[PDB]
Amino acid sequence: KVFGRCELAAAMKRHGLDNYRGYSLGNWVCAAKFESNFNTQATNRNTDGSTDYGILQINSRWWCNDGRTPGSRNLCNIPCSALLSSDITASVNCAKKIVSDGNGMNAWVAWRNRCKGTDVQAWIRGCRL
Ligand SMILES: [Cl-]
Ligand SMILES: [Cl-]
Ligand code: NA
Repeated sequence: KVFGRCELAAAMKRHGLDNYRGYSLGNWVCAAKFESNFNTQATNRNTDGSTDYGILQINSRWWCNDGRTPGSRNLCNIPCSALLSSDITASVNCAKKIVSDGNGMNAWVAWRNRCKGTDVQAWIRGCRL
């Protein structure tokens, strides 16, 4: 599924990300925009052989099982495929674990490089929330 901007902001709010670990809703929408262009089916192979999955590009190196990332962990206790669903539950629940683990949203490279320090409220501007 390719979410619209305000559509995703509303879904993310319903799924409990607004101000989760102190990160306002616009931080999460901005992260999704630059990680996946709001496409739940986005996958990208990293040069180490791990793959990033879903709207927040969660990496099989640590967070999910795809059966083809030797030596990796599955800290969210899910198949990576769960992260590709139209239903954002598994991505959201895993992201909540990630953002809680010490480094905050810096875990998302696109967030650090393209969202951090910017006017992230523009991403939810005008949305019915
Ligand atoms: Cl694996
Ligand atoms: Cl933080
Ligand atoms: Na893994």
